[PDB]
Amino acid sequence: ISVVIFHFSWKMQSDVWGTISDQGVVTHITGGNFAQSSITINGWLRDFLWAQASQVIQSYGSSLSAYGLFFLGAH
Amino acid sequence: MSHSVKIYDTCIGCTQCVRACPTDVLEMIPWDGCKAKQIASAPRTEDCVGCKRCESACPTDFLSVRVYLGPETTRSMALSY
Amino acid sequence: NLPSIFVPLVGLVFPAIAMTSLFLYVQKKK
Amino acid sequence: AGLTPCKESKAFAKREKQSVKKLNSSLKKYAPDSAPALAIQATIDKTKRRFENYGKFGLLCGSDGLPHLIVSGDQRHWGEFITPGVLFLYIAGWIGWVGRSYLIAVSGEKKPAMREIIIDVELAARIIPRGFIWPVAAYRELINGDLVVDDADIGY
Amino acid sequence: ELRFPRFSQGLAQDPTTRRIWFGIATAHDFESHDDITEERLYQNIFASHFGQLAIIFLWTSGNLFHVAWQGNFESWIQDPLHVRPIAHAIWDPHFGQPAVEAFTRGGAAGPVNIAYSGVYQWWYTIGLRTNEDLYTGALFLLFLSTLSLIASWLHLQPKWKPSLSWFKNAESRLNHHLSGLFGVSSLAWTGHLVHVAIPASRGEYVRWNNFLDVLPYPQGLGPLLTGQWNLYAQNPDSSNHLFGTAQGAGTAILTLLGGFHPQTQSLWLTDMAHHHLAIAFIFLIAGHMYRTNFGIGHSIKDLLEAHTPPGGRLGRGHKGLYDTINNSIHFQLGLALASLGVITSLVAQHMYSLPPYAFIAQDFTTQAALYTHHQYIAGFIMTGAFAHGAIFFIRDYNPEQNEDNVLARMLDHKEAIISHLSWASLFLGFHTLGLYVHNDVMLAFGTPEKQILIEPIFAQWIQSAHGKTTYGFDILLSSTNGPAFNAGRSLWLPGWLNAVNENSNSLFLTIGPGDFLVHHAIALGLHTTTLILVKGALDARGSKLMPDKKDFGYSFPCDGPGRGGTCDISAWDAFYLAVFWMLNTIGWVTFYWHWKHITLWQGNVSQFNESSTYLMGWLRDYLWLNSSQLINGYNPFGMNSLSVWAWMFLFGHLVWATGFMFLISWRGYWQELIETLAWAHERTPLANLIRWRDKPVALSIVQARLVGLAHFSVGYIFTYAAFLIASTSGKFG
Amino acid sequence: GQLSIIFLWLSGMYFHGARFSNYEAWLSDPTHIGPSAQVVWPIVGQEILNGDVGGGFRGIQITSGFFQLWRASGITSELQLYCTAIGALVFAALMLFAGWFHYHKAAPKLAWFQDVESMLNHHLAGLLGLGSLSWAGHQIHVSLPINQFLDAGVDPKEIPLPHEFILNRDLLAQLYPSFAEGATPFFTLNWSKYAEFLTFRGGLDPVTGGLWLTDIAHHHLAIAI
Ligand code: CLA
Ligand SMILES: CC1=C(/C=C/C(C)=C/C=C/C(C)=C/C=C/C=C(C)/C=C/C=C(C)/C=C/C2=C(C)CCCC2(C)C)C(C)(C)CCC1
Ligand SMILES: CC1=C(/C=C/C(C)=C/C=C/C(C)=C\C=C\C=C(C)\C=C\C=C(C)\C=C\C2=C(C)CCCC2(C)C)C(C)(C)CCC1
Ligand code: SF4
Ligand code: SF4
Repeated sequence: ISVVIFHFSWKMQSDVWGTISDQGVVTHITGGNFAQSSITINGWLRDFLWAQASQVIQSYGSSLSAYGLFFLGAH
Repeated sequence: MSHSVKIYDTCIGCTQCVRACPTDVLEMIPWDGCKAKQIASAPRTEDCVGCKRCESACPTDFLSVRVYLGPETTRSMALSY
Repeated sequence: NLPSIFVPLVGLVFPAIAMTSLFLYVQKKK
Repeated sequence: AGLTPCKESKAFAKREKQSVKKLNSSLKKYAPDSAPALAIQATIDKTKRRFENYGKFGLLCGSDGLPHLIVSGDQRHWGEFITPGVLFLYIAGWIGWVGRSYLIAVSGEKKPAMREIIIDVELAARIIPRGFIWPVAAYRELINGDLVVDDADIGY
Repeated sequence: ELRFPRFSQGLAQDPTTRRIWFGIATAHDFESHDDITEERLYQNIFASHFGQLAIIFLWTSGNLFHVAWQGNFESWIQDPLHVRPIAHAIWDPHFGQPAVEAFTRGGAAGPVNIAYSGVYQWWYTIGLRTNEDLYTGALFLLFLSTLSLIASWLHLQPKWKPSLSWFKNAESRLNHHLSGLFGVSSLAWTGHLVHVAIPASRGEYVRWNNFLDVLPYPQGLGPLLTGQWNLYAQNPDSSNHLFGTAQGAGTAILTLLGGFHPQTQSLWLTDMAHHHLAIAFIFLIAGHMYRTNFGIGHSIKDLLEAHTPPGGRLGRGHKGLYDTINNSIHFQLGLALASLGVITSLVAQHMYSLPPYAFIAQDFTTQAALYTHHQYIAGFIMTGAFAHGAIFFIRDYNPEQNEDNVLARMLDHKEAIISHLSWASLFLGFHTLGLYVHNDVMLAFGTPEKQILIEPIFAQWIQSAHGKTTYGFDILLSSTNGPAFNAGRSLWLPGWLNAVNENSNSLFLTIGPGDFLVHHAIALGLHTTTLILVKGALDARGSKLMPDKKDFGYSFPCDGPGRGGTCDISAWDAFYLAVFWMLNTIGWVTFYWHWKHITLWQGNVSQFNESSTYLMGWLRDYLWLNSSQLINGYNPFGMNSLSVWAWMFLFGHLVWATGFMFLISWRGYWQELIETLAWAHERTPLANLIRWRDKPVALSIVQARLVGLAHFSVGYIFTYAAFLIASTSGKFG
Repeated sequence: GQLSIIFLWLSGMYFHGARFSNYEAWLSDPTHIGPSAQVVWPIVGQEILNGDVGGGFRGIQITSGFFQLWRASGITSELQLYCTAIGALVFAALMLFAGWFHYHKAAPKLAWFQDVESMLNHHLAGLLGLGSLSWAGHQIHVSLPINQFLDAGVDPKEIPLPHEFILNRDLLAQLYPSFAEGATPFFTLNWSKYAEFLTFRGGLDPVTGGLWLTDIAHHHLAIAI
């Protein structure tokens, strides 16, 4: 299950979701890097665990703090 | 002799170890040192698989049948192939 | 020069002879 | 050890300044009289009176603007560690001494097993105050030599 | 016998593959070999030791050979602060082209590896100067290795093997080892320091060709005979000294300065010569204590007997401990490990504060790779000391010859020892974690002042007793009145006090509230680690759950499901669980050393002093932050020098995660899995023509634990060792 | 018992969404106001958890997505979220009572249980079948015409209450002229008259980014049969 919900999270942020320009060009959340960086195990470490854990790690002092604590607490 | 099975003098002759040997090692022989007048005996230690259930059913102070695991043979390892 | 010979010898040959030597000794019977 | 008093440390009076500004930042977006504006204001006053009490009770602040505790026992600072500490040790025995009395009290029954999974509330009520004087009571047990046993340990 | 293993008949007739696995693990256990006798037991050990010296000398001849055949040693000398020391050359035929470029560095011509073992500085200091010194350095050690291999063979033939009484001579051995081994060697190393090393650091090149002409001191070998030794400390190296030449070069050979060499940030040469000369005497005089053949000197048996306290509080005291030690090898080994376990930690602690080699306090990576190395070695060795304590209580202890002495009593109140260890661990665990979560929460809500910052004042008082003036407590050596200050104002204090207040070295770093909380976390590790080992040792002979544990040996799987289940009961398993707490504990130590220094070297000391009070600070600002350069060792854009460390980093994660497979999933499941497989192979056509000689069975219960721990440890070392080197070397600062 | 707890769980969710939420604000600008339906007491500084989810409100931003569920059913009132909360709570007492009754007062026999033909027969027609058809009802008369106002773009406060359509049949005409003839085409097999509110579009709705409620309306009807 864990790899499935990892597969879904990265694929949608990189290839589907994201804002849209008024002009019409689309920029996805992670810039469409799934198709190149997800094939190497180190890729799943740099650009998914390390680069998408920024928000949880520095979530201290704002309303997302309760997630920062649970992140540690669940470890 | 593959494993060594030893029965002490504490045994009260309850025939709970013999009935619990899954491969017919232990057996009961007459005695005169208990009210029941019978003590267990282990004359077929070859086939002894080592399954300590034989002495998880000895109800004495510490134990009266004891099992020491030695070298392993092809039947004391319970190999079917 | 010299590495190009000694690296394979300790990486390929010397393992092979070692494994095949032990395998006979382990599997002997007398 | 060079820890300046918090009522003097400019760093301490800096942290107080930011956290107030940070809260007042979050306030100039709601209505000047809605429920959020009051709750924000409530926490703002709570903060200022928090910093003042830390710069009043003699807490010493380092170069981080943060309080530091002197647990060395310098009795200029007794209410930081020693005074709260004794307050704990009083309580901790009270819990300890009461529980001991109960187990001894129910020890002489047909099966003490049942009176511990199903606690006797009345008996635990006539024992709950005996922990008010545990320092006196225990210290007499130690002298009289009934606080401990010697070599009869398992069974009885 | 009749096949491998030749030393154990019970294993030989085992038909399954269990024999092969167990014929390797029980090779060196000489007691449990069949037909062993007490003469063989020693003679094998004596021959085996010479085998272990052969490896050590052959190992060190490897380093000298490569550093002088593929290394930068002559160039590195010319500028120690800008030339990466070179370990060896790389020839890997899988390398592509951009890797060949990337790993070409250090002024070489092809790929190389940068040496982080710090050999380059050590050989600079002790006087080596070209390649050619190293080649003969290689040959000599190679010869010494050849000599040792002869000895291991020689002392097995008849008419060359010692008898029992020779090994059991505990007195004549302690004289030689104390006076000859420890003693003379230290005296002779002093000789080399003042005949080669010190002259090298003053521009004088002295070698075996000419070392008879040169004088260590222009009036040498006189002033010592007269009694006015007060000349060898006359005119030392000036403050403005360049390590390799004659500028400011004094002529003193033995001094007492105590500071640092200003240029190279190391201890002075002339101090280290004096110190090895001083402790060359202590051991020589300590070596003539015990009686051997000449009617003077103590008897160690007598000393043990005489120390019996009146009043009986120690029972019969140390009576009879002579034979018990002098007849139990597992006892002697236990003591050796305990002493060796300590000083290795001592070595780690002193080297990083008092750099003893020139230009090694500015090679930051070498410092980290050394201090971390020796602590992990010390963590392993210390666990062995208790492990062979347990084997002592099982195999060789005798409950009659040790009647009521100090040793049998430690089996008599084992409940009192075990419980209090449990208390001290619990008290440290609740509050060190307790204050930590509190510090964590208070920062999560945006209030950093509401933390619990306890100033580590006792350690700050001690630092003030050694002269550090930051905390201004004005005590001994920090106050001018003190006679202790006056007693040293003209010998070493001016140099020692100048080093301790310098803010560049690691001598007595400033400590704050962060360092208080970590130290208890360190302290928690030692008690809990001790608790497992000490609980293992004292319950080895027996306990209530199984009061005849001694009849099964040190290591047995379990005792069956009865009486409520007995999984993990052998004293072996106590050592087993212990290693986990050792790796965790040493984890908390090396973590602390690296981060505190990695902030210092950047001059950003505030970052540690604030982030190190709440856990997310350690996870964000140390782990996550410092691994940015490591994980980019290779990406879909390119590779770097750091790729090899990036690869090993994951390789560490992979072995570690394989460890769980053997710890969690236990044997009975896999055994049923093999039987189906060994059926499929017996029915597949073209593949029923090949038959196993040794039947296939799943690993034994103890083997899985050992195998499972081997992966966990290997993966845990390689992972951290990769992050430690890459992150530091990435910035080289 | 397990059935009863779920109802109690549902009751809280509807209650909480009514008393402690910016739902009605969320119905104005659903694109850029986070759904919040939990508000913490400020004791130990933990009021920092009350995030600026916008809409003149504060609180823990939820993610279970009830708000899209309450909009797809045309709730558009705090009052209506309150009454269902009571209704959900009542059933919890009904179920919990029911459990007691059928084990201590009147417990069924074995022969009752083992008759698994009728078991399947009711669940297929009664629970699964009539469940959809009833729900396909509520979508036709309530969720569809109301949400067609909000999607058209109107303040939630002025949308005529859902019992106005079911009474004033002319209002449904002003959106859906097929509602003039009544239910007689359904009885004369002229089913292509209800093509306004029973379709087979597919795709997603450009205005709101979801399915077309006509398809959903048709879907449960097709499933029902
Ligand atoms: C009346 C309760 C009571 C008392 C007086 C003691 C006394 C003692 N325990 Mg202890 N213990 C208890 C309950 C108690 N225990 C319970 C319930 C547990 C299970 C969690 C433990 C687990 C435990 C361990 C693991 C250890 C001790 C140890 C000790 C000794 C040192 C004190 C210490 O470390 O505290 C330890 C304190 C705790 C572990 C905290 C838990 C205790 C709870 C909070 C108290 C329960 C009180 C009771 C429920 C109230 C009854 C009220 C009545 C009117 C109904 C001391 C003899 C240590 C020892 O051997 O040192 C010599 C030791 O290692 N105990
Ligand atoms: C188990 C066992 C064993 C083992 C044991 C062990 C292993 C132990 C260890 C132990 C240890 C591991 C210990 C440690 C110790 C330590 C010490 C004892 C220390 C001390 C210190 C000091 C004394 C110091 C002092 C000083 C100071 C304070 C500072 C200044 C300087 C001076 C010097 C003054 C054996 C084998 C026997 C057998 C039986 C059982
Ligand atoms: C002063 C101070 C300090 C120090 C301290 C110390 C050092 C202490 C020690 C201590 C100790 C060294 C102790 C010992 C003890 C022993 C014992 C032995 C005890 C016992 C106890 C008991 C026995 C009790 C019991 C009880 C009671 C009475 C109550 C509760 C219940 C019970 C029953 C548990 C510091 C620095 C920190 C800070 C400042 C202050
Ligand atoms: S171990 Fe098993 S086979 Fe052996 S005696 Fe006991 S019960 Fe019988
Ligand atoms: S179980 Fe024990 S007591 Fe009973 S017969 Fe066997 S040995 Fe004797």
